[PDB]
Amino acid sequence: MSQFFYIHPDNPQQRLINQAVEIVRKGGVIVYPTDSGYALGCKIEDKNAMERICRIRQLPDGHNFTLMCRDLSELSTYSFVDNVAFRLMKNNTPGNYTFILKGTKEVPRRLLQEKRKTIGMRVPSNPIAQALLEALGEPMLSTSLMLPGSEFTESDPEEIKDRLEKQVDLIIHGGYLGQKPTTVIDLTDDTPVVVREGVGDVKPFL
Repeated sequence: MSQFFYIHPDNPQQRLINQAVEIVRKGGVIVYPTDSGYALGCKIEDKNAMERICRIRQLPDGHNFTLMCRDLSELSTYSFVDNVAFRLMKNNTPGNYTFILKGTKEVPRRLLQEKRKTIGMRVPSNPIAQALLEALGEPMLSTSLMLPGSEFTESDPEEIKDRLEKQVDLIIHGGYLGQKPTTVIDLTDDTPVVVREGVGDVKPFL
């Protein structure tokens, strides 16, 4: 059965953050809070964990994975960022957005979209997610946690426990969040395209 941690969302207990990260380092799959709903996460190096997340997320065709990054610098290490993308993201981070970009060699081939070689880059703004990333030291392979065919993300940690405690290794209770997912912007070909309208304002990208 999945472990269940109650972590203060404003001032996360380092002890629990560290334990969560150790679970991730050992190849575990966790559910953690972000500024835009709950998300699934695991280390980028574990293929088995990736597969488990794919099934839980029911990742559709051509749908990108997400790399949860500490900041723009880390994002720029794992994806190819040109002038257009840099200027747009520097003024629209952190939180509320997932940016589709081409992944660099830092990213395992299996995590890149088969045809476009892309992956979603996302910098969370909430304390718990930031603490997890700081402790991990690198991006976390992730996906938003949402029900099949739903346009909404799961936001109730107790509901999440009831639904996935038999399928994940850790669930971090970080409060009751919003159910609106991130706004997804594809920044490739220097032509911003709105893939999904979520929390983030689409206007800066047109």
